[PDB]
Amino acid sequence: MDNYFTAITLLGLRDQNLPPFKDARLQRYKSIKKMIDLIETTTKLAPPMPVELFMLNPTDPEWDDDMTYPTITH
Amino acid sequence: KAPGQIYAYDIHNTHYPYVNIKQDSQTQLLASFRRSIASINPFSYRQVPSQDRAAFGLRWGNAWYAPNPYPNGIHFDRVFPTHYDPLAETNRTKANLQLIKYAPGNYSTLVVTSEKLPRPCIRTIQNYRRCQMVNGTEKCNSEAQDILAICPNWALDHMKEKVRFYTKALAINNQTYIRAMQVEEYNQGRTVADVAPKTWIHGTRQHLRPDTMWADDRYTNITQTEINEAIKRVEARKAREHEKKPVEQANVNANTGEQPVRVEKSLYP
Amino acid sequence: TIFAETWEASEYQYRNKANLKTLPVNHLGKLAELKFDFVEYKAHQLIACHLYERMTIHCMNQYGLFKDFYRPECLDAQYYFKTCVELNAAYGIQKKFFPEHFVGSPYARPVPQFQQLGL
Amino acid sequence: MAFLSGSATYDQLADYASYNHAMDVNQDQQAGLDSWMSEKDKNMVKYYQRSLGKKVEGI
Amino acid sequence: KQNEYLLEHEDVKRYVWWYEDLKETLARVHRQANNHKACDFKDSEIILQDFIRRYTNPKDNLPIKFHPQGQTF
Amino acid sequence: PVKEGQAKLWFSTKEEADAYDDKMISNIELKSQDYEDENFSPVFNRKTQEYFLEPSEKFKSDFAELLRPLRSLSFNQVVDRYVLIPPNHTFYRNWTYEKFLGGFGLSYLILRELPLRNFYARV
Amino acid sequence: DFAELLRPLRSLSFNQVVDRYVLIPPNHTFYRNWTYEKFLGGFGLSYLILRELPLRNFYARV
Amino acid sequence: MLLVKAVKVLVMGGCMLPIAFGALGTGVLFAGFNVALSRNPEETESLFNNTLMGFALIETFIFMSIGLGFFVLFA
Amino acid sequence: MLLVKAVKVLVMGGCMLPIAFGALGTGVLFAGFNVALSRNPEETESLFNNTLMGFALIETFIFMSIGLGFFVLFA
Ligand SMILES: CCCCCCCCCCCCCCCCCC(=O)OC[C@H](COP(=O)([O-])OCC(O)COP(=O)([O-])OC[C@@H](COC(=O)CCCCCCCCCCCCCCCCC)OC(=O)CCCCCCCCCCCCCCCCC)OC(=O)CCCCCCCCCCCCCCCCC
Ligand SMILES: CCCCCCCCCCCCCCCCCC(=O)OC[C@H](COP(=O)([O-])OCC(O)COP(=O)([O-])OC[C@@H](COC(=O)CCCCCCCCCCCCCCCCC)OC(=O)CCCCCCCCCCCCCCCCC)OC(=O)CCCCCCCCCCCCCCCCC
Ligand SMILES: CCCCCCCCCCCCCCCCCC(=O)OC[C@H](COP(=O)([O-])OCC(O)COP(=O)([O-])OC[C@@H](COC(=O)CCCCCCCCCCCCCCCCC)OC(=O)CCCCCCCCCCCCCCCCC)OC(=O)CCCCCCCCCCCCCCCCC
Ligand SMILES: COC1=C(OC)C(=O)C(C/C=C(\C)CC/C=C(\C)CC/C=C(\C)CC/C=C(\C)CC/C=C(\C)CC/C=C(\C)CC/C=C(/C)CCC=C(C)C)=C(C)C1=O
Ligand SMILES: CCCCCCCC/C=C/CCCCCCCC(=O)OC[C@H](COP(=O)(O)OCCN)OC(=O)CCCCCCC/C=C/CCCCCCCC
Ligand SMILES: CCCCCCCC/C=C/CCCCCCCC(=O)OC[C@H](COP(=O)(O)OCCN)OC(=O)CCCCCCC/C=C/CCCCCCCC
Repeated sequence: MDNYFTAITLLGLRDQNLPPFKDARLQRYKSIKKMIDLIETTTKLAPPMPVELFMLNPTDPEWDDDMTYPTITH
Repeated sequence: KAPGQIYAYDIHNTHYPYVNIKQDSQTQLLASFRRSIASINPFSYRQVPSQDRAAFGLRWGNAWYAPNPYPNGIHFDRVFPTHYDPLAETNRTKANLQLIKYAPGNYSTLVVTSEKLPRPCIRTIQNYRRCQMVNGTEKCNSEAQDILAICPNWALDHMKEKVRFYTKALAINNQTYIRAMQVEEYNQGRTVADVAPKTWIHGTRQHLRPDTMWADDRYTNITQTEINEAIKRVEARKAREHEKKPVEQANVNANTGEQPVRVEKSLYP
Repeated sequence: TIFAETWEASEYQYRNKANLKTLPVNHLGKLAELKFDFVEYKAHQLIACHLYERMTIHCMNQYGLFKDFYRPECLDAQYYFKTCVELNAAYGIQKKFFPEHFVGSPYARPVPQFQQLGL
Repeated sequence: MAFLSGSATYDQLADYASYNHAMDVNQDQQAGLDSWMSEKDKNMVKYYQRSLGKKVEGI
Repeated sequence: KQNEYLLEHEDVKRYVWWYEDLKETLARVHRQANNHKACDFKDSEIILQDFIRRYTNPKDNLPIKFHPQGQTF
Repeated sequence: PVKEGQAKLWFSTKEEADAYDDKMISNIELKSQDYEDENFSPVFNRKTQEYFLEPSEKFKSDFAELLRPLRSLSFNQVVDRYVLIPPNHTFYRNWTYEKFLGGFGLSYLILRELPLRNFYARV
Repeated sequence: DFAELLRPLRSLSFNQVVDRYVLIPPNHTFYRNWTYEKFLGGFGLSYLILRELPLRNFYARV
Repeated sequence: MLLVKAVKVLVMGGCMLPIAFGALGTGVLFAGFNVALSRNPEETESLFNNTLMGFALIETFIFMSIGLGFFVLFA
Repeated sequence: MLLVKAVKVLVMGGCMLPIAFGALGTGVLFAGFNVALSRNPEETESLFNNTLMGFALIETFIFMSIGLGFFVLFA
């Protein structure tokens, strides 16, 4: 059950209540099947940005020192 | 050179918020007393961590608090089958050695991780890409052989499988693309021009009435007389719609010695 | 994503790996531990992880977030809700890109074509 | 008297009160959640009787 | 001070413009009916298709192309 | 009679709407609390208003109280305050645990000297 | 601190603010001036207690 | 379901029956204690102790009843 | 099930009836022990033992009822 908040929002559970009968309540679940396939596809069209923006490359030879954390043994 | 304080310290403004989860009178009264003297009380313990001093978690009376583990039906029997149901009790009973063993990770989630390839194998990959964009692919044979030789075989298997996974995910994403970009029969010939100037709020309860009778005051002035008349009109329309009914199909799961189809279950037993 | 209130447990258990977690239905017993009065409709308790969400709201309305929300009945609902959506997000992804891992999938143990049998 | 003098009146009412779902729906209706019912929802009790082994027609 | 310049690349602007188009796009999405059918979001499908058609080419063998710095999850 | 309000339906034609009202009205079951009524129900009286779960004021006020120190600050001040804490690994952080747990031993020193006369009462 | 003065308003709508702090139901039955009767009336009650001080010297009680 | 809850609270009322018989049983116990004391006042202390002891056994049924009541009321 | 369960729990309330009669039987028993003690205190211990002994026969029916109660409550 992925895209929980998206599905709960499409069903209207943030403003109203589902029908108390299983026939219509289940049809409302299958009605968002198209929209989930759409919103998931849109989220996979993001363009790239430099990885070296908020993160130093850990493969850089500068980090081959394998340095330890010096501590105080209180 | 003052010690650093975490964001939580500015919500409470103290390191000694005596938070006890046990909702007994003896406990909450003692906490209020202890919460007031924490500034000059030697028997004071911190619950808000800082750069200079660690802290304790939430207290449960004299012991410590932790939420009930998320229900997990996985268990292991020792003497007899217990039929453990995590939904039959509020708090999970302790595990007795001769009765049951619960699954690992009382407080655990499902994640995906990846091993870090060896450093020398990474340097050979960096040298191949670098020589690729500079000298081209056809002049990177020596850098490719260094990879196949220096990188241990378990790493080459990982590299081999990454390509097959992303190839699988690439198709799974494009199949969703095809289902998503498909034009249904109810949208044939419709474009952005046929779209209405509406937003999300226009489909909410204030603007779009739900499919329930008591969502608003629409049917609050209806009398039994109007109902009997409405029952006659719906029955009138059924004099033309009931003429058709789907035909009964054969039961594909008639044979009990055959793997049944996971067919959609009936709404009611 | 699950497009129903009920799901077969076996469909979310692994076939070629040890099963250490299940995907259980909502714990309706936790709903009776709320001491205060509240209105809950039975049509919303079966859908995955939503019951724990509504309970968290009921508890955050009766109580707040400071010194009164910190009671066992209200924190377990918040922890369940946060944990339910994380597990369901991972299981949903694993079902989308790794359907061969689960029971009931025809790719967990593929049945061969008749051309591969040599008859 | 018509209810007491009947044979199936006790069953149609007992099988309805025993179906936990139909009583869950009624509990929702009492709270203010009600709507229209399809032909398949109207027979929710007939499906319950059939499951028990009763002979009910008109599903 | 050595890598501040990376924030001047136009790809940072391209990333933010894509994020805003998705916000304005999803803000326009709306429920059109309550018949409990897929047609309840009839107009919203066209809106999202325009968004997808705006950053992809549907008339290709693989409209979604793989690149190591792309999206899979 | 049907009443109109801000919440409207989702039908293009008026016949489909009337068909929807006739379908819902045909399913109404009136339950009156007054005797001498054809639709009388002392118990099991259905409510005629639907409940909707919304976040209360106590809900929205406490979530805003959590962000009070962030509204007075700029993004650069927030990072320099709570994120870029100057490294100082000289403190004895585990003193909190030593004091708490070490108090058991110190408490035993004072508790083992209780003037209780009976040996089994100190037991 | 200025944003702290408005905390009970961010959680409310305009209609709730009016019904909360503006449209207080009229009730003119309370003895509002009891606040002063208790305070200033304490001087008399305090005098009844203070006039019994066991200080021996009369000029000390002065 | 809903009726099961109603009968539970109804049973909880039934617990007031031993509360009634315990009152009558106590009065009878002290009624005999009075006449018993008049017969042999030399052992007033013995009779007295036995009086309260018996009454303690009566309250046992009481706590047992309400205990069962609150249990069935919540279990 | 739920319908029959409602009368099941109701029947469980009936078990509180012996809890009532057991209290009255106790109050009556100790009354006889007191008055009888006065008439012949020479055998106090004898009477005393028989008193509690008789009481044991009272809680007999009590546990039997509660046992039969929870039994039919689930069987
Ligand atoms: C061991 C020996 C000792 C024990 C002795 C006592 C045993 C007590 C335990 C009870 C025994 C079993 C009987 C339970 C009956 C159910 C009662 C009930 O739940 O109320 C609902 C019941 C119906 O509710 P409603 O408001 O009419 O519903 C209207 C809706 O529109 C309805 O529409 P809807 O869409 O909302 O649907 C809701 C749904 C809801 O579904 C449910 O909730 C299920 C309800 C459970 C029953 C369902 C199965 C019934 C099967 C039929 C067979 C009945 C056999 C009865 C056998 C009796 C045993 C001798 O369906 C129903 O409505 C169910 C209808 C329930 C009808 C119950 C059968 C009627 C009995 C006819 C005989 C009447 C005799 C009265 C004599 C009174 C003497 C004081 O309410 C009443 O009947 C009101 C009372 C009768 C009116 C007169 C006023 C009398 C006041 C008496 C005050 C004193 C009380 C007792 C004092 C005792 C100490 C002094
Ligand atoms: C001029 C004459 C004097 C006139 C004045 C008289 C009035 C004096 C009192 C006012 C001034 C007091 C000065 C200090 C301020 C304290 C204020 C306060 O509220 O403290 C409450 C204080 C702390 O409240 P709390 O937050 O609830 O923490 C206790 C919890 O148990 C903690 O539970 P937990 O689980 O959260 O933590 C476990 C705990 C471990 O806690 C335990 O294990 C204790 C558990 C209780 C025993 C287990 C059985 C349970 C008993 C329950 C029933 C107890 C009822 C007692 C009711 C007492 C009501 C006050 O371990 C720790 O967390 C850390 C403890 C170690 C930290 C370092 C302690 C430094 C103390 C410095 C001592 C300096 C004085 C010298 C000492 C004597 C030298 C010979 O509670 C106590 O009453 C502690 C009693 C310890 C016995 C003290 C005996 C020595 C007293 C010396 C008095 C002065 C010298 C006398 C010389 C003799 C000639 C005069
Ligand atoms: C079993 C034996 C007993 C063992 C227990 C031992 C422990 C006893 C103490 C604890 C129990 C106390 C019970 C009451 C709870 C009070 C708790 C509290 O926090 O009060 C602090 C209380 C309030 O502190 P505050 O905020 O500073 O207010 C005083 C300001 O002056 C105010 O200045 P302001 O300008 O802000 O306001 C003006 C003020 C008016 O203020 C003034 O004008 C007074 C100013 C004082 C004179 C000016 C010279 C001051 C010079 C400075 C140095 C003075 C040191 C005095 C130290 C005294 C230490 C207590 O007017 C008012 O605001 C409202 C007054 C109307 C109140 C009406 C009276 C209600 C009290 C309840 C009546 C029933 C009690 C029994 C009746 C009395 C017994 C027959 O402090 C005082 O009590 C001041 C002393 C007043 C005399 C009270 C003496 C009563 C003693 C009775 C003992 C028990 C009965 C003995 C029976 C003997 C046989 C056994
Ligand atoms: C019935 O027959 C008659 C008589 O008897 C034969 C007469 O004498 C008379 C003549 C009348 C008199 C001789 C009385 C003369 C009195 C007059 C003129 C007024 C006297 C006024 C005072 C002495 C001032 C009193 C001032 C105060 C009480 C205010 C200061 C005291 C305060 C604020 C304390 C608070 C008091 C209360 C809450 C009242 C409760 C009563 C208490 C006793 C509580 C006491 C509490 C404490 C802590 C001491 C008549 C007309 C008569 O008809
Ligand atoms: C007469 C003195 C006799 C002392 C014993 C003789 C031998 C002395 C040996 C000296 C060795 C010194 C080497 C340095 C050891 C380092 C100790 C240490 O790291 O403590 C750190 C740390 C300081 O905290 P931070 O700010 O986080 O660290 C900053 C670092 N600059 O100190 C502590 O851990 C706090 C506790 C100190 C020791 C325990 C204190 C209590 C002593 C108990 C006896 C006192 C009884 C009376 C107490 C009064 C209570 C009301
Ligand atoms: C003082 C006279 C006492 C004896 C008099 C006997 C005669 C009785 C005749 C009374 C006739 C009735 C006439 C109407 C009386 C009106 C009283 C009045 O106006 O004040 C009422 C008003 C009620 O408050 P509201 O909520 O604002 O009003 C609501 C109205 N429903 O009462 C008050 O003002 C509060 C103060 C009342 C008097 C207090 C007494 C003072 C003595 C203090 C010592 C008592 C011990 C204190 C211990 C403190 C421990 C913490």
